[PDB]
This record gives sequence, structure tokens and C-alpha cells, in this order.
Amino acid sequence: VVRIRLSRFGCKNRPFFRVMAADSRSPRDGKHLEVLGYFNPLPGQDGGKRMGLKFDRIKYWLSVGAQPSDPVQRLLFRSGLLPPPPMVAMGRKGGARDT
Amino acid sequence: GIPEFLSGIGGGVETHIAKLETELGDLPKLLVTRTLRLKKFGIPCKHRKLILKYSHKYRLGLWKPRAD
Amino acid sequence: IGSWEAPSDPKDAERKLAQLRRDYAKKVRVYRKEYIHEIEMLRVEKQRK
Amino acid sequence: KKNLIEVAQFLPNWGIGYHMAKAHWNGISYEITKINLYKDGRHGKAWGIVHKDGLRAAEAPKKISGVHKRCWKYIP
Amino acid sequence: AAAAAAAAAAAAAAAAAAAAAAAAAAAAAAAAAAAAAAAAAAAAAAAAAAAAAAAAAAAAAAAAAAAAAAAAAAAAAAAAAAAAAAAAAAAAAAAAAAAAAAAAAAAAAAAAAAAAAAAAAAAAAAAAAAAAAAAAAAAAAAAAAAAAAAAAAAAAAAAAAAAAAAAAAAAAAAAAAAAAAAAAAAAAAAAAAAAAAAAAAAAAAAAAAAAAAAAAAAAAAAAAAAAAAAAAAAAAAAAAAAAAAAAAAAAAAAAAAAAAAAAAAAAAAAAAAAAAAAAAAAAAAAAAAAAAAAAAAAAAAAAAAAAAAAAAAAAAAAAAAAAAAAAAAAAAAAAAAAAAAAAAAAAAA
RNA sequence: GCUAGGCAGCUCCUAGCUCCUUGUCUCGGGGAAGAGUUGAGAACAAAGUGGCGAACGGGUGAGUAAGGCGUGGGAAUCUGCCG
Repeated sequence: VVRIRLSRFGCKNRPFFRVMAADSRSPRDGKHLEVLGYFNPLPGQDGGKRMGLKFDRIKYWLSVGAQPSDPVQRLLFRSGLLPPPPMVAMGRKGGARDT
Repeated sequence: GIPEFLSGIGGGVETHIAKLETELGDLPKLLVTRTLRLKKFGIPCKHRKLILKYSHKYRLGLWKPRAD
Repeated sequence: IGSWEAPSDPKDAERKLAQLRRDYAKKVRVYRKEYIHEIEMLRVEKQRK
Repeated sequence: KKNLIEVAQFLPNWGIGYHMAKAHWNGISYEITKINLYKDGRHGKAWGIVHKDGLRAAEAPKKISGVHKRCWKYIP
Repeated sequence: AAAAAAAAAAAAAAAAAAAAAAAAAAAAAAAAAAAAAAAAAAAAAAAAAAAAAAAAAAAAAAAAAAAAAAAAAAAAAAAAAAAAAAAAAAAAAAAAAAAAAAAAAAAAAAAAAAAAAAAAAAAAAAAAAAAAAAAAAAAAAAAAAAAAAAAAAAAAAAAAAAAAAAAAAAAAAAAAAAAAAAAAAAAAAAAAAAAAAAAAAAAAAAAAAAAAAAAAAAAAAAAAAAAAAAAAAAAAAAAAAAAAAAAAAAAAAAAAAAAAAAAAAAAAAAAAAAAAAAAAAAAAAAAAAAAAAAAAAAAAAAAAAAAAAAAAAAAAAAAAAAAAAAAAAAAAAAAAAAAAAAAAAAAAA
């Protein structure tokens, strides 16, 4: 089962994930089929947000039948190609800011 | 109702019930409060974990405690 | 898209559960079908090339 | 503490031709075709016909299920 | 408790002192929280021994209040004889209505009236005729208006409540009528019938429909309630307006039902608010009512309020649990109240 | 309050959502504690039987001088899970 997934890729205490079409029983960092771009999970300064993904091949691997994991849905819906997570139910109440 | 809701979340917070009681105290303030808030209270990590766990569960309604 | 309002009544999560099962499965299946046909379209284009 | 065989074997001729349903849905039921018991009167496989709210709708012998789940009561 | 009704009552019985037995039966009715099958049996024996038919009748009425008085056949012939040999016509008719709701009994009415001749109680004989009519279980509008004019001549609510129970139990009372309701309301206006006409006018004018329940009709039942001049009756008018929807809108409804009345009244105010709102849309306004109690703290009033709300069995059982586990209550309420909250969890959950 | 079901000659009483039988003791022909088994509320319980995984993921480099490794292939095969 090709699990299109996200492996850690960076220095300690400030990581950087990466999108790769793996095999299930391969290590986290193990033998990948191919990376698929990137996804920096750190908030930035140009647009103070996060970045990163690739397209045009996730189509092919979804078509040939990858069952990935939901921490990847958190991107493959935020950029289309999927439906939203069927666990977007509610939201914490009481966020407060003063700066 | 801090006493029943809590003695429903379990006999692990057998003191954190009262540590929430003597101080401000509230049932929905629990749902809306957060991590460092509850940690300032000296409550250990697994207690905090079960607290927010069952609290999300009730905010959804799947908890609904009853002394059984 | 709105996919909210899962917890409504005491202890009947089967609402969003039915959501999950049929909604999400059929969603993804549909998407996948699309992908199959469109990508094989691309292939036949490459052959015509 | 009663089962499907526990409620059937009461009936004479093994009570082979009556309905039975789940007592909280007056909307469906399955009939008995014929019982085939294992041993010592607690276990038995069979077929039946569907009777939704007493309306027959099934056509061929289809297995009856839950025949070992300990929750049953008869149909009257 | 009834552990206590079975405690020190063995000493009451076998104390060799009818004085001890009488004092202890008074003590048990003073602790006032015990009435069961044990109460009926032990009190029967100890009272037939101690010769205090007054305390006997009191314990028998309490046994009908919290034990089987109409279970299967529930005959009490010598027990009714004692309940009327207390000479209290009131308790006589009470035990009479108990055995009547069990099954047919005319010696019930006869002992009630003999105790009436013993105690000189017009209201008590009125209530005994009430039990008679209710156990007869039949109703008609001609004799209903005649009895309304009779209770009018007496100028009291007693026989009016007699006829009220008679009709609204016999279930052939108005037969979906409006001008006939007007004729019976004229029979009641011949009394001016403050409390009875207020409450029953609310019920009739707001039950299901005559033409349409409007602002005029709702405020009119409220005007009759005002002229009735009773606080619990004001709560009764509020509760009937809650059984019905309202007059104008929900905002005005809440801002009117947010005027707390005195004791015995705010209880049904908050309870009816909870039950009605949960019936209309949700227990949202019932939670607003728990907020009203958690602000103002009408202790025994809101206590019986939340207890009636617990017996109302809405869809928020554990929610009333997490709303009442931190609360107050008066004596002899909280046990049955929270056990019935978990019982509402046994209704829904 | 409103509706579907046994009890003993449409009525007299048992179970449901809106908003329990019989026998001893004792009370009054029906109730009062009382044993035992029909009518339901749930918990893993020993485990087991089982299904799955413990063959992955970790550790070492004695051995192996190429039956290995890299690189490029192929047919004579299989490929739980995924689609």
C-alpha cells in the first residue's frame, strides 16, 4: 500500500516535513519512491503563513491507489484534489489577542 | 457541575476537582481553557491529557457524565 | 465548503459516522475515477503524438 | 438470558412456522422455515422469510442470524 | 427515612406504653419523610393498639401518599373505619378516594360523611363528594354548571375543584366547545371563582385551540389571574402560558417570566419554563433558567423547580446532572430529585 | 396526555413516548417482606477459541574475496494488505 506520506527532514527543534510516496513497511526516512516537493510547517514573514506542495503526480498515485494518512489530508484538501477532512467538526472557543 | 463531571472524568483528578473548585471554577470555562492555563495549576501531564480529552468529548456531548 | 455540525444530539455520533463512511468513501472514489480516465486520456494523447 | 433456540424449542413440532422480530422494531421480522439443532438444545441453524410489520416479503430460504445471541423473545 | 419509621417504632409498639406509641407516631409524622408498605402495616398494628385514630388516619393518608393505595384492588375496610374514626372528615375522604381509585367503594363515602357529621366540616364533605364523583367517572355540562353555581353559593374553591377533577378526569367535559366553555365560565363567574376560574380559564383558553390563541386571550387569562390575587396562582398563570406558547414573542415571553414571585411559585415558574422551552425548541432556555437560579438563588423554590425539571424528562439528563450537582436544596428534596435525574437518564439514556 | 397490550365480562387494567409468581406472614380478599428466575442496563472476566501483527521497525559487521555489491537486463514465476 503506497502511503503518500510526510517524513521529517530537518534540524532539531525546528523541523521541516517532506512529501514522499513511500511503501508501508519502509522506514519513516526509508527507501522512498520519489519525493513530491515539500511542505514547510513554519510560519513565515513574506506571507506570514506556511507554504509547500507539488501537483500533477499525486493525481497518478491516487489513481493507482495510494491510501495515505490524514496528516497529509491536512494539505491535500487545503490545496484541492480531495474533500475536506471528515473530522472537521467544531472549533475551540475563546481565542484572544491584544498586540 | 465540577463534582459530578469530574468524578466522571475519573478518580485520577481526585485532587484536581478541588483545585478547580476552590479557585474560580466553572464547567464551560473548562472547555474553553487550555494547556498552560491548566499547567500553572500544577496538575500533571496525564491528568491534563485526560482532562482535555473528556472535555472535548463533552463539548461534543459524547461524554454526559452520570455516577454509575 | 461546509462540513461542520457533527455533534448535535446526546450520544449519536453515527451522523458524522455515516458522513465519514459513505460521504468520504464515495467522494474519494469519484475523484479517483476521474483521475483514471483523465490520465489515460493523457496517455492516449502521448500515443497520438 | 434466552436465545433463539431457547424460544423456538418451546413450541411443539419445533414450532417451525411462526414469525419473530426484535421487540423494539414492529417494522421488520423473519419467519422460521425449519430448525436444525447441533446438540443439547441450545444451538440451531435455519432459514426463514421476512415479515416487515407482519407483511411477508421474502421468497426463498434465507438463513436466520443472531441465532446464538442471548437477547431474544418470541412474537405473539 | 423509613429506616427511621421502622426504627423506634418497635419500641413504640412493644413499649408497654400507649403513650410511648402515640408519642413515637407523632415523632415519625414529624420527621415527616417516611411512608411505605412498612408504614401501612406497622402503623396499622401500633395504632389499633394505641387507640389514636387521629395519628392512624394521618399515617394512612401518608401511606396513600407514598405507597400503594390503588395498586390492584387495595381494599381498606377497617383501615378506612379508623381513618374516619379519627373523626377527621378530611382524612376520611382521603383514604376513601384512595380505596376508590383502587376499585368501587361506597362505604368509603359513607365513612367520609360519618366523619363529616363527627367533625362539622363542610369543605371536607365537599371533597368527599368530590372523591365520589371522581370514582364515578362521568361528566356532563348541565350538572357541571349546576355544581359550579353550588360551589358559587358556598363561595369557595373546594366544590369547584371537586367539579374540576370530576370533569377533567371523566373525559367528557366540553367536547371541543367554545360557547359551552362560555356557559360553564358564566356558571363560574356567578361565583367570581378567583383561583379556580383563573387556572381553568387558562387551561381551557390555551389547551389546543378554539379559534386561535391570541394576545387578547393570553393577557385575559392573566387578568383573571391578577384579579385572583394569589402568588402561587400568578405562577400558575405563568406556567399555563408556558404550556401554551406565548402571546407576542419569545423575548417578551422570557422578559415577563423573569419576574420572580414568592415561594411555592418560582418553583413552578422555573420548572415550567424549562419543560416548555425544551418542548418548543431545546433546553436552551432551561439552561438560562439554571442561570437565573445560579444568579438569584431562590433556594427551596428553585430547588423544587429543578426537581420538577428533573421529573420533566427532557433530552438533557446528564446536562441537568452537571447543572445541579453544584446547587442547593431544602430538606427532603435532593434524594428523590437527583435519583430522578438519573432516572431521566434511565428514560432517555 | 396520548396510544398499544393483557385481564376478566367496548370495558378493566399493563407497558410506552410527549411533554415478576408462589408461598409463608399479615393485613382487610390484598398487602408485606422474601426466594428465585422471566422481562431488561451495562462492564470485561478468567481466558480461550479466533482474526491480525510480532518476518516491520531497531542493534552488530564475526563471517562473506563474490552464490555477495553497484550498474544494466530477462523469463521460467509468485505478489496479504492497496485500487
